[PDB]
Amino acid sequence: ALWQFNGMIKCKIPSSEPLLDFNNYGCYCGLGGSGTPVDDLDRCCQTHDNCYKQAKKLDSCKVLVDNPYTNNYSYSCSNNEITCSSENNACEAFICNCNRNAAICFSKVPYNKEHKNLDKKNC
Amino acid sequence: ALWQFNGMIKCKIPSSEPLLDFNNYGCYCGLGGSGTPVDDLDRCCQTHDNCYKQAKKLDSCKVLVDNPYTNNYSYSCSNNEITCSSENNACEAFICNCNRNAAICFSKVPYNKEHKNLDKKNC
Ligand SMILES: [Ca+2]
Ligand SMILES: [Ca+2]
Repeated sequence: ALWQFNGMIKCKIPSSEPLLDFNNYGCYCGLGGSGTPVDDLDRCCQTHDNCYKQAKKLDSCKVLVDNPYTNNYSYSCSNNEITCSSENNACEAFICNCNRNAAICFSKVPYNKEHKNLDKKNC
Repeated sequence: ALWQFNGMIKCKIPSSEPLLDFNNYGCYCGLGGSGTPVDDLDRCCQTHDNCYKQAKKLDSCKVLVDNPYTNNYSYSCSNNEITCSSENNACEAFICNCNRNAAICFSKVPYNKEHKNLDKKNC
């Protein structure tokens, strides 16, 4: 799920190294997240975290071992659009949708360098 | 490359178990292939074998370990159409194209049970 989400984000933002640009941004983008999102990018991360939390409730996802970001699915990037594959079973397809949505949200919101590596001393 | 081609064929032929229906069909469909194709399905297999042979000449493919059918790429099946992903590097994208083409060829040609497990005693 993580490398596929990395690839999805580059599908939408071809200039980005997502694992570098969006990890540890604000309160939500990265491992965990808590507190009020600092901006709309952070709010895209918040929704993605909630999406993932939702996925873990599927008995389709519970049939698996992973850190949520290792539920590997199939998607294509074609002309900068993401298509989640009908080959994904239920869990993967749900995560595929979570990841497509966040990649698109990230491409539509402002990126604020101030919130990069934001001091967690109050999220 | 093999499980992705399996998935591609089911994308086009949703009633099929491709690893069962198309393996060891005619002279070409399966490991190797030699002789004159027995029918157009077999000719789709012949073209796919030649495609794979072509791929091995890419220095992009030579940078890898696999049996040709383990050059794993990314594609989506959506509404029974295959899209090879812009995330594939050169070798994978070439194999993705080989596999998409054969899956489509298979869906357009007659399937002849006579040629299933055809006696190789003259291909
Ligand atoms: Ca998070
Ligand atoms: Ca063959």
